[PDB]
Amino acid sequence: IVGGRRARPHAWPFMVSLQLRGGHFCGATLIAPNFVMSAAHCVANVNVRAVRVVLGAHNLSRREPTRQVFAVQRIFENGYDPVNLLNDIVILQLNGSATINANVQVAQLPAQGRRLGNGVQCLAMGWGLLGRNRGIASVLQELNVTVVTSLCRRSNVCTLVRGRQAGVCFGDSGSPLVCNGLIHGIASFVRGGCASGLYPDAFAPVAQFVNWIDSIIQ
Ligand SMILES: *[C@@H]1O[C@H](CO[C@@H]2O[C@@H](C)[C@@H](O)[C@@H](O)[C@@H]2O)[C@@H](O[C@@H]2O[C@H](CO)[C@@H](O)[C@H](O)[C@H]2NC(C)=O)[C@H](O)[C@H]1NC(C)=O
Ligand SMILES: CC1=C(C#N)[C@@H](c2ccc(C#N)cc2S(C)(=O)=O)NC(=O)N1c1cccc(C(F)(F)F)c1
Ligand SMILES: *[C@@H]1O[C@H](CO[C@@H]2O[C@@H](C)[C@@H](O)[C@@H](O)[C@@H]2O)[C@@H](O)[C@H](O)[C@H]1NC(C)=O
Repeated sequence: IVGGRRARPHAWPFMVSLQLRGGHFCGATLIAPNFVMSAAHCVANVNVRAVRVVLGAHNLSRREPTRQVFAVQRIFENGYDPVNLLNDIVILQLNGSATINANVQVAQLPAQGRRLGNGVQCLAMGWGLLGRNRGIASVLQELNVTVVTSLCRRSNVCTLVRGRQAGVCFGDSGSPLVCNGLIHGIASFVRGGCASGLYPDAFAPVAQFVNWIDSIIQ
């Protein structure tokens, strides 16, 4: 996240860190005790048997007793088409269920088909890069963005921070975009690189996929 701030610890208890060989590589969102969702680009060429799904995290450079760690039992995909920037969404089935508590909670989703208009206020977040020469988050970052339709396909929800250079970056892939308390996005791609100040950021449009998500989580 470029131009963000620290989340208060555990403010977003559905936020997930996907890790390999102890390193964070993408965000995800807890959508049932035993399912997460993320971006398909996050898992395309990954070794999934080795992915660790880390719930209840805040500061990744710390040992944190609030964490719960799962493996991926299987993945569900839905026609990911990267060249056309379509269906950038995967669900990972965990090898058990999370214990729900203060730090680990299942997110809420919009209705199938809900579109958000221009100007809707949302929050992005993640443990990605902080931008050119400013390192990487330890602590989960968050960022106020605004929904925009200009320079955005209908197959995305796009957001923009007007008047300053801010947005999602590498490592924020797969993280939720929360709008009116619901997960309307999954961080998918950037245009003009991170925080161009020119092009909106693009998220996989979760509301286009709720039927598919429900078909898996019930
Ligand atoms: C910046 O964002 C916060 C949080 O946004 C709200 O909560 C997110 C998780 C998501 O649901 C967003 O769509 C929501 O907008 C804003 O805080 C809200 O501010 C209003 C009063 O302005 C208040 O009644 C709410 O309780 C606040 N919600 C929370 C969780 O704090 C904040 O206003 C945004 N700021 C700007 C300048 O855009
Ligand atoms: C991490 C990343 C890529 C990969 N792999 C890549 C990409 C992302 C999504 C999609 C789709 N749909 C396709 C690609 S690509 C370049 O075809 O492989 N393009 C892209 O911009 N990024 C990327 C970089 C910075 C932030 C983000 C995100 F998700 F946070 F928005 C994504
Ligand atoms: C579920 O998986 C947990 C984590 O397994 C560990 O991480 C995976 C990715 C591999 O790296 C593996 O070697 C590790 O064991 C376990 O600690 C946990 O008990 C498992 N839960 C089950 C089977 O219910």
